[PDB]
This record gives sequence, C-alpha cells and structure tokens, in this order.
Amino acid sequence: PFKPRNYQLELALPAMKGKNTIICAPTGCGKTFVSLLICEHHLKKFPQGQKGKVVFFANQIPVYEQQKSVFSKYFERHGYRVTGISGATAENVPVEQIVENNDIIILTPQILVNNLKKGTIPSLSIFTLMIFDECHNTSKQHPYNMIMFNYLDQKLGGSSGPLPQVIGLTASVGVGDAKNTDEALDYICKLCASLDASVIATVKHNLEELEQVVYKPQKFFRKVESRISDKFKYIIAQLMRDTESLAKRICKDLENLSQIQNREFGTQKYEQWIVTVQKACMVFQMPDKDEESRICKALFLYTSHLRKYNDALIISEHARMKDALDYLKDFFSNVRAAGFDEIEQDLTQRFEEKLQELESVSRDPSNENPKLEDLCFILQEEYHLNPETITILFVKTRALVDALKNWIEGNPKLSFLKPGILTGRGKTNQNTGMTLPAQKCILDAFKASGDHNILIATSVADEGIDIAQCNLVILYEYVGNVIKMIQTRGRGRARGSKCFLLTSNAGVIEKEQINMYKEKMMNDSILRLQTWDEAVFREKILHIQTHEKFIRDSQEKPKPVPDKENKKLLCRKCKALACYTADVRVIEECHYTVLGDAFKECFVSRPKRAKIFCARQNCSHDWGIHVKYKTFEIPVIKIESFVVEDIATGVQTLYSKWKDFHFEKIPFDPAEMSK
RNA sequence: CUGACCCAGAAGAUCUACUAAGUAGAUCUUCUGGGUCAG
Ligand SMILES: [Zn+2]
Repeated sequence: PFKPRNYQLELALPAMKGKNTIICAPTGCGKTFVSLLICEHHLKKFPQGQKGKVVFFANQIPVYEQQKSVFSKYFERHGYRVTGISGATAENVPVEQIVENNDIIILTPQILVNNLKKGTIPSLSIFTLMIFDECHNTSKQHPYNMIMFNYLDQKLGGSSGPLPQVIGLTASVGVGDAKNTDEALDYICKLCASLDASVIATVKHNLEELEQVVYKPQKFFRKVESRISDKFKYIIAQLMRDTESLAKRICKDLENLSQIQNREFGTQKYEQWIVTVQKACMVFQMPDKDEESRICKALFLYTSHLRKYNDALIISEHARMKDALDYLKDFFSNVRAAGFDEIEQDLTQRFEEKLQELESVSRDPSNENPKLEDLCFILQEEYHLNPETITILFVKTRALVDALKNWIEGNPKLSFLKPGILTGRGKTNQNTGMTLPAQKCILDAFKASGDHNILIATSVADEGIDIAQCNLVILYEYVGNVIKMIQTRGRGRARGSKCFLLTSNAGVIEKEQINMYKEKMMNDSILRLQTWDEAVFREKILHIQTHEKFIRDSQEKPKPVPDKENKKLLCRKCKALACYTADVRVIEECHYTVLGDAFKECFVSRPKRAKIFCARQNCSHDWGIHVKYKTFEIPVIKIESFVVEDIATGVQTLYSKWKDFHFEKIPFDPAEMSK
C-alpha cells in the first residue's frame, strides 16, 4: 500500500468526520488518493450486517476508465464489488440491478440524470457517499447541477429519507463575474450552497511538503508589434472592394441590410456584417421567379467570396501568408469544380489576375509574422539550455494546429522538434475529428525519451486528461478565465518550469493580469470564510438554497404548439423548389426523409454513402446524404440547406436546427411507400 | 460477443465580438439512435 502524506491526511480529515467538504488543492498533489482514503474509511465504518454504497462521477470517458481501473485495483483485496457505466456500457444490463449488485460505481453524470428522469433510480438515498470530480462545474445547467437539484429538492421537501454525504474535489473554485472581494465571497458562498458544503479544506499546517511536491512555474508576458507593411492585405482589400461594388450593382440597398457601422476588412465585426447580409439576401422574394433566382444566386456567390476573403485575412494575421493563400486556393479549386457559371467564371478570373502577385508576396522572407519569429527565438533559447525539454503549445483553432505543425517542420532552425497533434473529437465543416484511440496513441507517444517532444493542442489538454510533465508552456494568443489559468499552470509542476504568453494585443496581457488579481481575491475570500462559525455558515447556505429553489420552481415554462399548415422548401442557393412538408417523414424521431418520386428528380447523387445535391445545373448545393435503415436506403436532408416559404402569407424564414422548425412531424412507415 | 470506422439527432460549458437580454463565430465535452469492416 502507498504511504499517505501528512497533507493528504489533513485534507481528508474533515471528510472522515462525515461533513460535506469541498477539497481545494493544487493539481498534481494526489486528490485521487485522498478520495481513496475517504472511501476506505467510509466503507469500514458500518456495523456488521450493514453496508454502504459509493458513487464516483467522472466527466470524460478516459477519466472514467482510469478511475474504474484504479478503484478496481485498490479495492480488489477487500472483497468489494466495483463496476462502471458509461455511453459504451449503458445498453447491456438494467442500471438498477447493476447499482444494487455493486458497492462502488463509477458513472458519467448524464447516465444518472437519464435514469433519474426515467424513474429507474427513484432517489439518491441508495448511495451513502457521493464524490464529484472537478466540483467547480456545479453551476448553471451542468449535469452536476441537475443531480444536485434532485438532492436539494429531496432535502428541502420534508421527505424524511437518508441523504448521502457529498465530497467535491477541485483546484480552483473561481470567482465568476466578481470585481471586488465581496462579490468573490458571494460567489464562493453560492458555489458552496450548490454542493451543500459547510467546510472548505485547504493545506495549512503542512505547506512545506506540498511545496516540495508541487512547484508553481514562473509566468512571463511577451508583447510583439504587428507587421509594418502588408501587401497581402492590400491586394485582398482591393479584391474585397471590387466584390462589394459588384454586389452593390445587383442590390442598391446593400448598406441598409445591417446596422453594423464602420466595418473594416479582416475583423470579426466584418464577419458579423457579412453573415447578416448573407442571411438577409437569402429571403428576398420577387413576383418574377427567374429574376429572384438569379439575383439570390449572385448575392450568394458574392457574399461567400467576401466571407472567404475575410477568413484568409484573419488566418494571415495569426499565421503565415502561405497558409491563407492555400486556403484561398483550395476554396477556388472547389468553386471551379462546383458549378462553374458566368459569375463564378468572372470571380475566378479576377482572382487569377492577382494570384501571381499574391504568390510573389508570400514567398518573401521579409514578410514573416513577428509572432512566429518570437516563438522560434523562445523555443531556441529554451531548448539550448535543456535539450530534454518537453513542451506543450496552446492555440485557438484547429487550422492553427496544422499551420504551426507545418511551420515547425519546414523551419531549418527548429530541426530538434518532433511535433504532435491533439484536437477534439467532433467533426466540423472543414476538419475531421480525432477518435479516442488516436488521442490515446498520441498521448502515450508524447513523453520524455519518446517520439515527440512538443505537443500542439487546442483546449482538450486543459482539464482532466493526464499528460506527461512539461518544462515549457507557451500560450499563443491564449487567455481564458481564472480556473483555466490555474489549471494550465498545473502542467509544469517540475522544478524550474516556465510559462510564456505570446500576443500582439495589449488587452490580452491586461486580461491575464486581471485574472492574476482575481486569484488573490479568491484566496482572500476563502481564508475569510474559513474563520466563521459553522452554524452561521450553515444558516447562510440554507437561506441561499431556499431562494434558489424558489426561483427555479417558479421559472418553469410551457411549450408552444406546432403549425399544421403546408410549407415549401427551397434551395438556399438558387431558390428552386425541393419538396413540401407534407412529404417529410421522421425515422425514430431523429432522421428526416422525403417520400415520393417527384423529389427524386429534384436532386442528383454523387459519391461512406453518397451525398445528394441540387439537381439544377450550375447550383449543386449540398442537401443531405444517403443512409441505410433496415432494408431501405433512403436519403436524409438538412434543414439548414433550405429556405422555408409559407404557401399563404409567402414570407420566408431560415432555421438552423430541426427543433426550431415547428410543423406536423409524421412518423415513417415501411408500408407507406406505395402511394 | 469483442474491437476499429462512419452517419444522424439532441444537450452542456467556455471565450471573443455585436445589437438593443438576445445574436453571430470559435473551442471542448456528453448522451441517444442508425450503419460498415475484421476477428
Ligand atoms: Zn439549387
């Protein structure tokens, strides 16, 4: 058995008396072993003929698997039954039987939320000890807060039933939107009332051991200047002006479609303006349908090209010009191969006229991003002293990950670096996700004396995921909140670690400094709370809980009624009729398909299974995909590909999700496909 | 029955920027259902 340290025993001491405790301790101090000690002491306290049941909550699948393994290995000699349920372990055995036939259960919180909503688990009285991992997530509409709402409704309801003891583990409670110490204290009291905690446990009499175990890295701030002369931006701005003039020719009122004023190229405000203009131009209707179709298609193309130009400007701002040029080239190749008509012909020719000068500019070694030069200098200096350095690099977008990996690999001065890539799992319009086995493989490969010494990642590596110790942390234009800042510096716990923040904007550094001051506010508030009498704290928490319960009980609102009128679905790019809502069928309340031979003529299929597109030539707008259901291969459509026009009134509306569109949803019938 | 891959829905949190609380864009996570390949 591992020998517990003194500060671990001090942290676990309040919980071993049966008090609801939030344990706040730095990252890397071993809160898992503290939870193990608390669970071991809790289970052995019951008299003969009685038993206690413990549930552990994990927020991610890898953490759930790791906790299940740790608990199973630690309690295997004691004769306790350990199990776990998650998304991959759910539809096998009834959950109530699994809970009743085990002593320690590792869960994802949504499983318990689902089973409490269903009624399979009627109450939380079946557990005697509840442990929340990363307890700072217990706010707003998180599943943690749903479980705690169930708990608190049972508590403040007169139901004389036993309730479990609640333990939470975190590294930072946070301050929310606090500006002074009073607001921070109010926020911390509210968080304590969420978890029914009356004690906050910190290391006081054993600080020296904690510092010899966990070391806080030194923080640096690096501000750089932007480019002096930008020819790339000049050319792209001229192209954007020409496109804007072309769009104004068709639509004379373009400047009154959006209320954004003083827009500038290459900014988020311009992107909001162009998105608003796009959504306004796709609902224009005219008595003449051919004129409406041609005008809407022209405006669609113009606005899409303007949006791509703005995206390229932003990419060039945060990376090399070559990345932006490649992005534009890929878009224009897809445009050339995606329904080349006369307007697309003109736009492509106008781009090709300047492509030569664009390529000449991006290949000049005097136009490199100063941010990249500073990053290269930092990496060179840090790896000169310690050749065995392990680095992690935080960026904002998934495209920046690939751009920086390419820049590192192509850099002759960074030949000692072996980049590794880590992104999220979900899929986007331009990027594919990363599967769990791939993430585990890269995480295992990234370590000392391994295949990689530098990791480029998005916010995946912020919380929960176990990573090898890093001597260097670089934040590339990367600032969040106080919890994120405290967690991020828990990655360089090694002695002599450093953290660097790289930016060309002063507000970024100012925000990081504001976070560093809010941290002191939070520490002072915690120290003030620990000196109160426990009865007064309990009364305060009870009052807060009563007020919150009253508000949330009064907040509940009803659900409106869907519309029974027939509607038309039109192509969002060319306004051609696709189908009516009378031909839409729902498969198992989540797949939407179209029945009839008329719809089959309105689309073409081009090769997973084949996608479907608008059959009208020169448009080829994406409409959906083919899926297999039982013995049938039917097509499924996306609501965000169509404009919804009412038959009677004639107004047109846009929707982004199928739940926003309220209409009669007729279930699919296998024998219906005969009329 | 195990793995590996994909598709469709829905929910949650964070950040930035707008308009007069909502809106866009980005990042990450979770749950439900439908398929493919290998053993
Ligand atoms: Zn079309």
